[PDB]
Amino acid sequence: WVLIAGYIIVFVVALIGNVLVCVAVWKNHHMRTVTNYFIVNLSLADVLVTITCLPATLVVDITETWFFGQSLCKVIPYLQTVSVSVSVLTLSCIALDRWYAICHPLMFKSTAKRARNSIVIIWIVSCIIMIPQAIVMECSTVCDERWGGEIYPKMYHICFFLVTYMAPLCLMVLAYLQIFRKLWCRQIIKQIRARRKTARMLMVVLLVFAICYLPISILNVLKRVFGMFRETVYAWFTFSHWLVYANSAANPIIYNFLSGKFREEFKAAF
Amino acid sequence: VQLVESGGGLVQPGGSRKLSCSASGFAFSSFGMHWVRQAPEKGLEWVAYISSGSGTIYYADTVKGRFTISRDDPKNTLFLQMTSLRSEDTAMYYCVRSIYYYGSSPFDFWGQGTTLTVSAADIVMTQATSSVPVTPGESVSISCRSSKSLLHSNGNTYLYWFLQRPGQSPQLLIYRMSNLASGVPDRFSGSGSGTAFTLTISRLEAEDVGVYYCMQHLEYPLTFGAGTKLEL
Amino acid sequence: ELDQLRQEAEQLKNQIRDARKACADATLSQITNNIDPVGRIQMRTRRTLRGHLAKIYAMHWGTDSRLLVSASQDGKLIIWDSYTTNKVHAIPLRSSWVMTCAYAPSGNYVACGGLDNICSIYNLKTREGNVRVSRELAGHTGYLSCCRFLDDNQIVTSSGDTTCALWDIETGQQTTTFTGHTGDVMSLSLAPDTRLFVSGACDASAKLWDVREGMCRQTFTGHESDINAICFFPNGNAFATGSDDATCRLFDLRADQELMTYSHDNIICGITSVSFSKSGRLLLAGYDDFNCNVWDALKADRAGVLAGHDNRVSCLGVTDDGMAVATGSWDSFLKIWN
Amino acid sequence: IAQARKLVEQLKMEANIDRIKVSKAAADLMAYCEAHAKEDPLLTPVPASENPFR
Amino acid sequence: LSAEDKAAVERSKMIDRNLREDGEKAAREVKLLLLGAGESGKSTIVKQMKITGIVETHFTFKDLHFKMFDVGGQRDERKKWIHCFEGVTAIIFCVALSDYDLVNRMHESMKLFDSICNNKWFTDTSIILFLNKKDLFEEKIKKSPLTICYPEYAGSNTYEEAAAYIQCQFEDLNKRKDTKEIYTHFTCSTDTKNVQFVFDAVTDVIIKNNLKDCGLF
Ligand SMILES: COC(=O)N1CCC[C@H](NS(C)(=O)=O)[C@@H]1CO[C@H]1CC[C@@H](c2ccccc2)CC1
Repeated sequence: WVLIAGYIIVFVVALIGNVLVCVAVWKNHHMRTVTNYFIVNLSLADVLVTITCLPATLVVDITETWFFGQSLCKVIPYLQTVSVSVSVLTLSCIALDRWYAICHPLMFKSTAKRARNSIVIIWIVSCIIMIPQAIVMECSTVCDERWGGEIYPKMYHICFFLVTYMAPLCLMVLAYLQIFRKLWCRQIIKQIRARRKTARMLMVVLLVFAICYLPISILNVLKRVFGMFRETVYAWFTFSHWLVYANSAANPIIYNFLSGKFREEFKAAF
Repeated sequence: VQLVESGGGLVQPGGSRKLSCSASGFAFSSFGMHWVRQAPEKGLEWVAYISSGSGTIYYADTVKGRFTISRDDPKNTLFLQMTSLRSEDTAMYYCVRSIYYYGSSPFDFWGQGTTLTVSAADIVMTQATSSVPVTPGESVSISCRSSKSLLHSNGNTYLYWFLQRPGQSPQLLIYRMSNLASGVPDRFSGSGSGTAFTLTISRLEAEDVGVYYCMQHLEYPLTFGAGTKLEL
Repeated sequence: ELDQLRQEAEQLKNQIRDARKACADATLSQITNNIDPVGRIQMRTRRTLRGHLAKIYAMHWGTDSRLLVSASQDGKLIIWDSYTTNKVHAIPLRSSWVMTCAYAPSGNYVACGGLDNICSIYNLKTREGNVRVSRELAGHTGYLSCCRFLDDNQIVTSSGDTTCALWDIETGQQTTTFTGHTGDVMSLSLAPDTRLFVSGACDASAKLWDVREGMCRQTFTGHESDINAICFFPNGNAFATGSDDATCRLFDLRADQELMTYSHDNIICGITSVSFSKSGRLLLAGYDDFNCNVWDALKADRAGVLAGHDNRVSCLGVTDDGMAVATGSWDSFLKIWN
Repeated sequence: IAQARKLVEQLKMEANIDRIKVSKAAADLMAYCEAHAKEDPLLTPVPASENPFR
Repeated sequence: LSAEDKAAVERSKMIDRNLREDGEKAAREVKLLLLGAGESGKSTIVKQMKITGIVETHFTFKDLHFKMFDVGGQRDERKKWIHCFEGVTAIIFCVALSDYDLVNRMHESMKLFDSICNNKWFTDTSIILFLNKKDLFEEKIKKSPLTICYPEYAGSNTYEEAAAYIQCQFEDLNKRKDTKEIYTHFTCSTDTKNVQFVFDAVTDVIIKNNLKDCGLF
């Protein structure tokens, strides 16, 4: 029965964290840094996903019955999945930006123009690279996917898995592995402690993202690509969605409230 | 500052030609440039305009599309490629400098011109008189009656007065109806009000005889006046 | 003798002090109590001119009160058209370290100094398009803190070598060097008739010179620290000096003594600029608490606060016609208030 | 040395200066503020019609 | 509406683009402030690194544009113009290490270092200090012990121990620790190594700044 309580607490925590981050980065004149553009875009996508998908997944997996109209089911899944995709792509872009700002600092490829360009490109590619989820939706009593074949959905969902988990996770792993290598070797007591704190921060980010988006990725790439799938299915989907929303709630805290600079700025900004 | 123009020949009607304006002395990159033609007997007439950096280009309604105007700052040149030359383009073309900033002096410098013979919604601005008898020393006045009031909402009343001495390139006398281009004697004065303007010359000298052209700059095309020729 | 000369100077200074004290029957506060206060005056940010990409350390309104030149440390000084926010010129600087700015009364020239110790005078109304350096006045042993234009031909500069100079621009050589200060001359201000100016230095004193012959006509003390800025009461017979001890005073030339002081307990931060309204009633003051407090230069009671800047306000200027006040701060944004 | 002579001379010429009572200077400042009070846009907010900034 | 003010706005936008490009290409240049202590071989290191008021020794190294600001030739209240140098990527320093017996001179140098390493303006800019005249310092210490310049010294009067002591004392003056690590070098090798040290220390400073802004320390 604790699933509902977990969902509600995750909902409230995600909203409060996202709104706090948005106000802090928009009502403060010292938070216009280039990386803060990526952070605020991440928080925007995070609030959007936690407000759109969460109630929909909760109602569709607890009642096993769609509670909206045909057009509503045609539109809401697209917003759901594009929000998740843009969130993950923003995490990947943050990792790449950190790689540039740490591993390759002397070429200074961390300009605000580049941040805006990256935000725009990820937004449009997320809206485009996976547009079929908007049209292929069909309504029955739960509305689901309707395909004119098996190979086409197989290819589409394997590509979706590549773009949502495999590619972002590989990019993040490479970026943070090289960043940690540089911070561990390129130094020629307090410095060692700071380096290990940074390693802890990077490991926290990387492992949280990798673990949180793993169950859903595997479930989608085995249910659709391999055609699997139901007692355990409902529980697994509920738990997976809950941990995705836990990741969504943690992103504000994981990226902003765990950094001394942002913590001090927020404390002095309120 | 100097503008030297070339590319004038006996073009067969309906043909094509290119006109080059080479600029020396001034920072040609920052200066917008106009091309302004003049028929052998008629008065001036606007042709084309390029802003600084080629951000904006305008053409007169009678040469729209036919004439393409471009510029190259690194070579410091202004090109006008003109095609399908009807008999109405047998005009000498001037290359006019112009810089647009608060308190600037647009149209200040005019090129030397290139004789160019071709084988066989606007704001009309009238000149009350075209020829007057002028004594060397008696003050005179010239009237320019516009159609649409040129007193813009922000105080500026865009109306320029140019002087063209015989066998020379016209030079800017007054801009915005009450000013003086650098190097112009104070004898010239501008006055009036929106839709009716006056240029007064006090203690006229023998170096002022010529044709005085009235222009507006409120909106393109910049229809010139008919010219009020003075005589001795 | 050195000792007898020193004690004679000390007793002469004591005579100065007692004579000026005896000529003070009622302070300005008592006389100005009767007149009603200016109340609270709220002036919004009509314009926010945002072109600089670094700190801005000085500006100066044009005579027409429409063009303002503002100099930043990014190597540029920009001539803003305050009415429409347009920039009419973006003059680069030979040395990006600029700590002053001036816009000639006729509007033809501008001047900027800085750490280079050279006051570069640029010509704007040139028949070439680009702004050309008319002159590079040199001869100061230290940085230039404030340079003001007397005419299109004479410019008075204040440097960190404890001296002021009156450069004749045409010949580009000092025509009169004002000595007498014992510290960096941090700020300068001309009279409405430009017949005599004042200079405020780091020795905690403001000196009234007279450009005609170049001698300190008067010396004013009272400040406990530096004097970061000065301006005149438009009357031309009283001047108000900022300071680094969070206090701007009001001296008068005729009575040759301090009249009153504008200190409020919850301010502990040094001034950076001071200016008057065209009527001289309300006194602007650019505090480096990121805002400028509009005082009332008859009763000392603060009349408002133009708190709209993210960083320290380093330059301030009230238009010649009094229609607006422009404040420029180290955040690279200078705002017009009205 | 010579600088001391210059300092004493400048102090001397500063001492021999006409000095008016603070009452007169304060009254003059008050009168100047009053006479030009109506012509200070900052002090008296002029109507937005006659305000070049808007 | 905007009869020819359109052209004025176009000019404004053009010069705004120029300003933005200038700012972008100036942000990719590391600005260093060279203080020194006066007669501390500042000219020597300036010439080696190159390969009136203040002289800007703009130069380049490995596609990195260094702008070195030498304010030594300016005698006035330092605190009044020092705040102009916020954001300088590094604050080079020079110490006439051979000037331990000169007069005390190194004591004035220490006072200057303490003053400039604890200014409220430079609470984050790292200091890259060179102890010039290493060879001359070795000869001088061989001639006379180091106790003359430091009565508290207790150690071998050799190059290694004395250099270590001076380096430790100069790293001990920065009260605002844990926020500005200072890199100490011995600029006496007459080879293209001092500029290399400046480069590989400025890269470290940039990395530290980036990971501070990125939220990693
Ligand atoms: C079975 O789940 C799905 O694959 N969904 C996607 C289509 C809408 C569906 N919404 S629903 C069941 O109809 O309420 C559902 C829920 O998607 C939201 C948004 C996208 C997220 C994601 C999914 C795969 C890979 C990476 C991220 C998961 C949460």
